[PDB]
Amino acid sequence: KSGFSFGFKIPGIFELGISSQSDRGKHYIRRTKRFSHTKSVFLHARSDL
Amino acid sequence: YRVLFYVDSEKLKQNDFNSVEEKKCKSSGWHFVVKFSSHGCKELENALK
Ligand SMILES: *[C@@H]1O[C@H](CO)[C@@H](O[C@@H]2O[C@H](CO)[C@@H](O[C@@H]3O[C@H](CO)[C@@H](O)[C@H](O)[C@@H]3O)[C@H](O)[C@H]2NC(C)=O)[C@H](O)[C@H]1NC(C)=O
Repeated sequence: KSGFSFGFKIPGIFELGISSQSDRGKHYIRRTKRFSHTKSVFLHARSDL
Repeated sequence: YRVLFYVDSEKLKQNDFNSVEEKKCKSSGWHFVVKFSSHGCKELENALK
């Protein structure tokens, strides 16, 4: 934010005035989420009778 | 009558958590010959899991 004002007067008256206002706002958000789960097996039952 | 058993159980669990937060605020004001105003704000947030 920025602001400037100026005032100067001299009677011979005379009047002069400055008034300024500046406002700026920025917001940024980001999210990345990952979830992975893996399972893999076997069961090789072999029987000889 | 022979038997032959084998069990090999394994369990692993790992968890990591990290959080970062940063905030900055600045303001300046000067009034004499001319009025002046300045404002500054900064915010940062970071989290990892
Ligand atoms: C940054 O971190 C915050 C804080 O951990 C995260 O906020 C979380 O947002 C979820 C979204 O709904 C909230 O609900 C939760 O949802 C999950 C499914 O994703 C569910 O399993 C939970 O039971 C719950 O309902 C959660 O409550 C909230 N955390 C807290 C502590 O309130 C945010 O999501 C993170 N940023 C990103 C981009 O993920």
